[PDB]
Amino acid sequence: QSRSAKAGLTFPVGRVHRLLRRGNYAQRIGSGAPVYLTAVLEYLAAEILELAGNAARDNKKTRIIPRHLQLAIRNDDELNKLLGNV
Amino acid sequence: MKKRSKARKETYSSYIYKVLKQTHPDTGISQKSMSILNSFVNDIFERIATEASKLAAYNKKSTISAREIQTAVRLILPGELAKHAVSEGTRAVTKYSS
Repeated sequence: QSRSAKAGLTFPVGRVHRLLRRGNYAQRIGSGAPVYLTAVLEYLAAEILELAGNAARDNKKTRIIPRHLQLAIRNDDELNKLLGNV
Repeated sequence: MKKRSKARKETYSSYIYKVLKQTHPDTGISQKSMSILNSFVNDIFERIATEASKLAAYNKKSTISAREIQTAVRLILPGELAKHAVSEGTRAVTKYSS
C-alpha cells in the first residue's frame, strides 16, 4: 500500500516527498508534510479540472483544450488571482 | 539513463488524468491542456514549498512539517481555495496517520 493510498489520495505522496527533499527547502521534511502538500495540489488540480471541464461541456465539447482552461481560470476570481492568466 | 535528447516527463500528468477520470470519465484533456495544467501544479508546489521554507526559518525550525505547509497554503492561496485546501490537507494527514 502506497502512502497516497494510505492518505486517500490520487496524487503521488512519494514523488512529492522526494521533490521536497531534493529541493532543499529545509534540513528535514516531516512525514506529514508531503501528505498535506500532495492533498493540496490534488485539490487545486481537481478544482481547475472541474471548471475547465465545465467550460468544455458548456461548449458542447468532450475534450478540454487550452481555451477551456484559459476561460475557466479567467472566470473564477480566486483561480484568476492565484494563476494570473493563461 | 535519461539523456538530454529525451522529452521531460511531466510530473503530475498521469495523476491529473486519473483525477479527471474520477469525476468526468466522458471528458478528456488535450496534450497542450495537460502541459499547461501540469505547469500550474509545478508553480504552486514551488510557491508553497518556498513559503514553508521561509516560515520554518523564521520560526527557528529545521524541519518543514504539515504545520508549516498549512500556514504556507493559507499565505499563498486566496480565500475559499485556501479554506478547502486546508480541509483536504488536514483530512489527508489524519487518514494517513490512522
